[PDB]
Amino acid sequence: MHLICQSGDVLSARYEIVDTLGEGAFGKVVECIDHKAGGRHVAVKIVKNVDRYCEAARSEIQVLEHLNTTDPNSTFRCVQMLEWFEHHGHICIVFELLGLSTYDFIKENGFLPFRLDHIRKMAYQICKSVNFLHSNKLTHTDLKPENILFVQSDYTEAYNPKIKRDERTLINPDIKVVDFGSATYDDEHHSTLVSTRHYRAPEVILALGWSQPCDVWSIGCILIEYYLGFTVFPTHDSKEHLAMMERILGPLPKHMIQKTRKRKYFHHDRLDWDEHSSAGRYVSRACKPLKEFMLSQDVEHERLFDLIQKMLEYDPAKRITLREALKHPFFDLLKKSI
Ligand SMILES: CCOc1ccc2c(-c3ccnc(Nc4cc(OC)cc(C(F)(F)F)c4)n3)cnn2n1
Repeated sequence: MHLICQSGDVLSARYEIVDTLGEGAFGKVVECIDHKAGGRHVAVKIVKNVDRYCEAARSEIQVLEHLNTTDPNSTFRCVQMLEWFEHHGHICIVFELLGLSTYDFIKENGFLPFRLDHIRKMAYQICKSVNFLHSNKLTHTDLKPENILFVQSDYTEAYNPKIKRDERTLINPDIKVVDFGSATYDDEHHSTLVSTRHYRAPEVILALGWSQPCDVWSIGCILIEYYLGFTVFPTHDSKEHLAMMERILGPLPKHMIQKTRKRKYFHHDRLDWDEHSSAGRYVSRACKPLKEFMLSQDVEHERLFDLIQKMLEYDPAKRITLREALKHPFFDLLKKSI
């Protein structure tokens, strides 16, 4: 796909490529000048010409047509799709241009976490956006910091002596949600596997059936990452991930081990887990109870951790909904009267 385009090329007789914004297994996103919209800069996702990504792209176009007509002012912060077309047999989707992902920001900030005031604002907007999907019988299923994009990524920089780090701070942390190629309607077939290892809910790993609550799980994991700069589940292995969940959040509920067909993770009613193995020693060093990750015992940190704990409830029915999350005390500060 280096083959099919480059800087200076004009796509669909109107979109002049001026930059490549990023690349992925999924394809790439380029920045274009739209010569038929007064020179508006747009993002064009150019989809890898592979069955999986083609199918996801057609699905994304259908979901965004739905969300974007349902919410034409983008009150709920889903990215606006402008149109789509084909280029050398690749699907190309045109979006309003957004800045870099929250992942890429953290990376470019030397994996320093966001300060709590920005986490509060971003968390509220993510919950509100993803709650709009949940209001429209949709589950995103692949939420991650890479899929949350800043509207504008201008920042200030200052030495912080506390951590002896130069630190970037966004001027405006407003976000939009992207990547609707895995989004699943309530009445559609639910894939066995959904989500990216570090954000997968326990009911997904244990194949107990998933729906909107698996997005809540993902968002709790995203907020921990925002807070720390790193995932608290640093693994790609499902069984190790369960072992990390057990160290950070406590024992899996007996009713989830009882029901699961994923007997390969278990020995009787316990995780089939050797604490003394390489992976066992890594899990014991790397993981600890959730509240031990708090950087401050200040009440605003307790409030965030209270919300994260509710989002990381194992039972997906008990798990806080995003409608309830938007009412959580952590967001009181956002509701202080002007
Ligand atoms: C796994 C994630 O997949 C993505 C990722 C980004 C998108 C977009 C999008 C829509 C509007 N504006 C942008 N801007 C953008 C800006 C960047 O730096 C300034 C970097 C990137 C990137 F290429 F790395 F993704 C994108 N991206 C639409 N769909 N997706 N699907």
